[PDB]
Amino acid sequence: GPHSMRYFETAVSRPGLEEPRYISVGYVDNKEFVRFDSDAENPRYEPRAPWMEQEGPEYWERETQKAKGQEQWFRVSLRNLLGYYNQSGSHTLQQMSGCDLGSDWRLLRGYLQFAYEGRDYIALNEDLKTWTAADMAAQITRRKWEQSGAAEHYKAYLEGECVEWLHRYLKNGNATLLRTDSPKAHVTHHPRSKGEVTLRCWALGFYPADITLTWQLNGEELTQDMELVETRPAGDGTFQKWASVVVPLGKEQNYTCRVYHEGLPEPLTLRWEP
Amino acid sequence: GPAVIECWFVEDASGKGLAKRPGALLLRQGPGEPPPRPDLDPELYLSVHDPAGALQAAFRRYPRGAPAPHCEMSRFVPLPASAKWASGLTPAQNCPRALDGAWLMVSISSPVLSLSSLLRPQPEPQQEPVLITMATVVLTVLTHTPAPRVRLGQDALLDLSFAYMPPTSEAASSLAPGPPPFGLEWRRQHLGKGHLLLAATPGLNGQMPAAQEGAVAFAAWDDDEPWGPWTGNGTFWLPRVQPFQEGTYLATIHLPYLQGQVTLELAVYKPPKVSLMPATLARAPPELLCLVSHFYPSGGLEVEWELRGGPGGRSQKAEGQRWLSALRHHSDGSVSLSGHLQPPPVTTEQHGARYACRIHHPSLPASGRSAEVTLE
Amino acid sequence: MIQRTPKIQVYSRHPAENGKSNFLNCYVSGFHPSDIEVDLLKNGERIEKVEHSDLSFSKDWSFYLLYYTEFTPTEKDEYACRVNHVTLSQPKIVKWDRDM
Amino acid sequence: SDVLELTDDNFESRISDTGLMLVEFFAPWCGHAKRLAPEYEAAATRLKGIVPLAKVDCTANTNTCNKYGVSGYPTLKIFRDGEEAGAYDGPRTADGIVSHLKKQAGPASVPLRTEEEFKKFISDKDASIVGFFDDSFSEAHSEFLKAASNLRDNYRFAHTNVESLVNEYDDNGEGIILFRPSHLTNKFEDKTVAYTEQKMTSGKIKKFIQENIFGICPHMTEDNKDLIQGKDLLIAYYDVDYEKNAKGSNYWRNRVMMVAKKFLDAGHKLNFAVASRKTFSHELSDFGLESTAGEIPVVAIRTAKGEKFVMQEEFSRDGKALERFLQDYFDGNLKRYLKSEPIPESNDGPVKVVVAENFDEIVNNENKDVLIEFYAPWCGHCKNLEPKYKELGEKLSKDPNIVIAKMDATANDVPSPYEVRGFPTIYFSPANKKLNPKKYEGGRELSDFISYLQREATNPPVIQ
Ligand SMILES: *[C@@H]1O[C@H](CO)[C@@H](O[C@@H]2O[C@H](CO)[C@@H](O[C@@H]3O[C@H](CO)[C@@H](O)[C@H](O)[C@@H]3O)[C@H](O)[C@H]2NC(C)=O)[C@H](O)[C@H]1NC(C)=O
Repeated sequence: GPHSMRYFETAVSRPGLEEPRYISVGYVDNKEFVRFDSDAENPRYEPRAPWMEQEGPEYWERETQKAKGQEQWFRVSLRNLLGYYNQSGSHTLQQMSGCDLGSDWRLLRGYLQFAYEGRDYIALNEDLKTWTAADMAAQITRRKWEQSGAAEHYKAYLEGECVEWLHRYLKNGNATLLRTDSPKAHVTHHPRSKGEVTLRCWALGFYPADITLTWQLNGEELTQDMELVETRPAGDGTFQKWASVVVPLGKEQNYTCRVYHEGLPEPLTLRWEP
Repeated sequence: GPAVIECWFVEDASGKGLAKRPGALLLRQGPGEPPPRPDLDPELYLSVHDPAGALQAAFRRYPRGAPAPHCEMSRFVPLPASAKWASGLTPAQNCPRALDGAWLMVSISSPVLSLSSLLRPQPEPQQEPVLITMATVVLTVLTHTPAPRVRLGQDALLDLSFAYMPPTSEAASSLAPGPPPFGLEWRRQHLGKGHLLLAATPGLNGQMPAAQEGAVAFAAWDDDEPWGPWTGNGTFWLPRVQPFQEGTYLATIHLPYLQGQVTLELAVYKPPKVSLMPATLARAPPELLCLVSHFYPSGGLEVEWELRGGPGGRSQKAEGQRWLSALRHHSDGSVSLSGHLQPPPVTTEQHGARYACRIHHPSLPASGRSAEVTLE
Repeated sequence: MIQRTPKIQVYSRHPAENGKSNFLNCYVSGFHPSDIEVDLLKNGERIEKVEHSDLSFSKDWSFYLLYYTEFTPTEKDEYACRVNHVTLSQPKIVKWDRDM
Repeated sequence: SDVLELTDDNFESRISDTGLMLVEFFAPWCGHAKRLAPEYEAAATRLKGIVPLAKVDCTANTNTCNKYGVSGYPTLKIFRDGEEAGAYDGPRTADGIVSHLKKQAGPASVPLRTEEEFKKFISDKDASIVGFFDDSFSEAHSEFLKAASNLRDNYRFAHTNVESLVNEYDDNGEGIILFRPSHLTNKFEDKTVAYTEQKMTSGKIKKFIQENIFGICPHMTEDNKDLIQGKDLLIAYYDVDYEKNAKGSNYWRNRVMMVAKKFLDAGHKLNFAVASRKTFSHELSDFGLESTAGEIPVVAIRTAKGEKFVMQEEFSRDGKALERFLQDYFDGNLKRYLKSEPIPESNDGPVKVVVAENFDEIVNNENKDVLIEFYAPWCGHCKNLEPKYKELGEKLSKDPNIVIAKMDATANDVPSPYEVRGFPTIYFSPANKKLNPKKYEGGRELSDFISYLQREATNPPVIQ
């Protein structure tokens, strides 16, 4: 299946003489594996997954030095943005950067993006050459970055190093990142109103989180009324989800719940059972 | 008829940060001298001449007595388009000499209109009679639908029109008849997701990246006049809009070394239908479930509980513990949720006293929607 | 600016059996900005000593946390997650329902 | 060290003191100029003791900049003797600029003072034009130098007084011999060609050179490509490299000439050449030979008018594939190559899909009227018309004389007789008047169409 590496940087200004709080977190797949936090006394990058303990002190030195450089870059950026938008307490500047791979483990997409106040400010497009920028501040930024060939620098970083390091992290952490825990599924019965019964199809214990739960009536897809909740973490590294559908009491067995997941050789099919 | 539009001049302040400074745009009415503005820097007080007449026509219709539009301008240097699909618009490795001189991009935005214009101001302000800086409009791009709201599952028609008056040249006129080929780009950027939706170069039939999501555009010049000015249309048609297609749409008209962009905020909505039933199976009064079904967006829903009095009596905020369910999601991208009320043990008669839930949501009127428990 | 109100789910890590140990979760996600107040509630009162994950980050610029505590579900006891954020006119409460 | 700063005030004056100068006309805002800046300064420093490099900011100095017809930036022009002496179109790099001006620095015609120098001069990969004179005092010698200066950008000139040489290559101490490249010699033509007019003039020399410098089948390269392309011309593309595959490069070139000779001798008129599939991989896209690029040559023809014809058969080693191709061409039995999608399998109605390959078979089937819609996949008008245009096809699904047709004009070349300004553009080609087809320009409504087919349609229309 597909895989990704993403670094999320985040500066949050605080009202008063205080300095902005800068958190930088790296993810493989949806799994955190390194974190830096300005507030922590002795702010350095720490390993957040056990498979990163291999990297020696020279890795954390280089990475920690980059972080403190970014913190300074975010610090000045926050003040400038404060200027243009004319605000007085707390403001948020975010960067995301990384690379999606396909099942071939090859670059499927590269990312370099920013947001101010939870709104896209400027973004490197899919072509890794041009930028999208809505308002005039970001348009002015975009002309500067075009004239400095920022995109060329990032295309080269994302296209080579990003995948390089992602290959290394995938191999080193395979025992958990290339793990495929299969969903344990079961259907529940709940009386509703008059002559009606909610059938809830559960899926528990599944990694990765990518999952499809579908309901049928005589092998026919039920889309209009079907209710899903968002996939959610159990807290033990696995994931949970369910899908529900209303049916008359007595016509339960005409309905079937199929589940789709990586860990399944072929998709499960389920029904309510006394 | 604003006549004069107050505007912020944005400059890269010594690279230490952006800063805004007061200016104004005066749409030439023709007869009569301009109003003196000693409060303004003459370099940022512009007497705007628009041969195409798109800028000026945009504000003649502007509803008199409406709020002033937000206006920003800044200096810019012409660059070629770095996008592959737009490579044919400038197939040489040189820059036109016609673009010599200073350029300003103006961006005017309000609830009725969003506009972007490329101006060429003179290098120094006229000193008599009034200290004002003469400037001429080269390219104008604008939408009359800057914040369209679209019912989930309906088509969205995003207005776009533009005008171009070839910039004056030192010499060697094109002498080439006909409006020149342009480019049109429609893109969406919203909450970290971005897609080129449609690209086109009318006047050059090279292959363009496939249009996405059933999108098309009415991308054309309006006439074939051999000289200009020329006006055109770039209206975007997006069918059966779903929630994932909400957000900021960026439309850019590209001419050689000249880019004009306007943005639109597309909002998707579906109003919530509300019903009230006893949660338990006809259950210490039974727990009440206010079901709020099939609405978008998910934010904005407020669930109010009221105990409506019978004859004589009136509505009062109901008492007892209240909470919400989690969000439930559907196929179309809409959501449902349920509110919950546990009334306290009834300790008094209340003839006609019915419980009701009222919901409010941006899709609804101010009064909202409500339901009383169906006394079947 | 784009502010986003937190989406909430409250659920046990494993299917609740009465008297058996388990973990009560409150998943708060898809909110912006990051300042948020979350608290698990046992019969109205604040379950103190609740532990949370560190602030996490989504590709859409939104944040998410997982608040959790170990707990033994009985029949009479009722649990909830209380959340507050700038997007909300008042704190939002979501009651645990072991079938959801 | 430095680039010279020329202005409207001191251009005419300093343009003379040299005998050439590279002058860069620019504007500070041009990004192409911005990146050229350090490369041009690097060039100036290395060519300091040779040629001067000047720069003219045109925003300031409008007169001098218009004086030499500048339309874009950067424009680089060579000024020898303070007069326009052609532009520089090489790469905007220090290596490119110093390379080019070096050649331009030297004399138009190289004096060969010994036989050894002569032998060296003609051992070049390109041709040599050598003037043989007893001394410098003839009007003929003066004409040779005039021609040499005129055509120095295009050809290599030399002259000698060496007595042994003058007497072996002329019979009155006034001669010009054209020496073709040594590694290109063959049985189909002579190594050398003598100027045979009685009087020697710069004009007649140019004519002599043009008509005889390349022969029947030159090796086309980056240098000579401009001089070779222009008239009806066949190129056979392959791994032509005379420092690696000489035997191989000669073989295919010989086989091309062998076939060319057959047709040329018969009176047929066509120019021929060989060219590297590597050095010219770009030209293949115009023909569709990007994939086909191995040891076996690939062939395509480009007429002076613009038409292109591509050999489909594999180039047999015996030349018989090339013979058939060329036979079909001169008969007028080769269909022209055009950008096209894959023609589809069925193509049943009610509307007939039309790619450029099957265009003239459908749209130009005479005695059969055609309504052709040129559409683009992105156009909204074109989308609005689609269901109306299909309904029109259905109401005409019995009248075979009337065929409703469409073609994606973004994915398919539109033939010269037709022109698509914007979208959609709809043409109607009469039964017999296929040569001069006329536009629709009517209302885009079904009823407007069938009411229009009740008029221009020569045959009566079948409303269904
Ligand atoms: C840019 O192009 C679009 C698409 O052609 C234009 O939208 C179209 O505008 C016309 C009016 O100019 C609409 O015609 C409608 O006709 C009905 C029936 O008579 C009438 O009730 C409406 O009031 C309207 O006049 C048309 O429906 C609409 N959409 C299309 C054609 O799909 C747009 O106006 C153009 N913008 C320009 C020219 O600035």
